[PDB]
Amino acid sequence: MQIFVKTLTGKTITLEVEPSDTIENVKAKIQDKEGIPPDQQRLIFAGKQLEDGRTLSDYNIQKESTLHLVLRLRGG
Amino acid sequence: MQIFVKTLTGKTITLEVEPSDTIENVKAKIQDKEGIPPDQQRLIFAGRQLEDGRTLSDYNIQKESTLHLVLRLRGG
Amino acid sequence: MQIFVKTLTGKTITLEVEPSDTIENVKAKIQDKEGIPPDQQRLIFAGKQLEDGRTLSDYNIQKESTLHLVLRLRGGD
Amino acid sequence: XQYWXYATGVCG
Repeated sequence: MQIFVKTLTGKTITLEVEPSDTIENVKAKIQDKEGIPPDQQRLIFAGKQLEDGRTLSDYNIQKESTLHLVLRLRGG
Repeated sequence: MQIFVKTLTGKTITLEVEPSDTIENVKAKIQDKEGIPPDQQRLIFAGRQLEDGRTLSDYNIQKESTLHLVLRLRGG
Repeated sequence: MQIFVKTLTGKTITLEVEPSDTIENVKAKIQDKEGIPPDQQRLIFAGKQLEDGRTLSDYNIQKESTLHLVLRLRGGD
Repeated sequence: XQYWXYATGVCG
């Protein structure tokens, strides 16, 4: 399916994903186009903070959903 | 008078207020129009987090000032 | 060398620094221009909070890098 | 949502 991620700048990127994709897999896709390390990304869906180790299907994210990408600070 | 409240999706809520309205009162107006409980709301103006018992004029919030609404992120 | 700092109101200020300057020195630089007490300054570079006792070079901050001042929210989750 | 900077929340 496709989904969309909105960044800080107002950029919207489209990702091709599968419901079995983890949050980590999606953050890797985002790194691949916007340079942000997975440990400095937090993805938000309908105001909910998504967590590593869960899949898009766990959160019932289905086609053309929008995620909001937020900065996460790296520990030390 | 009117004030604006910017939200994470980029949307702008417009509120009719008076200078003597408290920060509590502004979070209550947001709840009435948007459905967001006041305890989930943090308001930011001029680089500072607004405290519940101040008035708008205490913070020099003026006609057509904009605040930033930053919600608590939800689990699950 | 110069570096830049973006304040909580989105103004960008310029600092003259040397890589061996401590974060604490940098915060005193900021105060000398904007009035922000170091006590209330929290700086980030490249997604990392800067510790007062470390140097700019410890964080790889270069000429014309931009730091951001950040606000810790009261009662954040 | 622990932090804020001009003009966006930040997690940290």
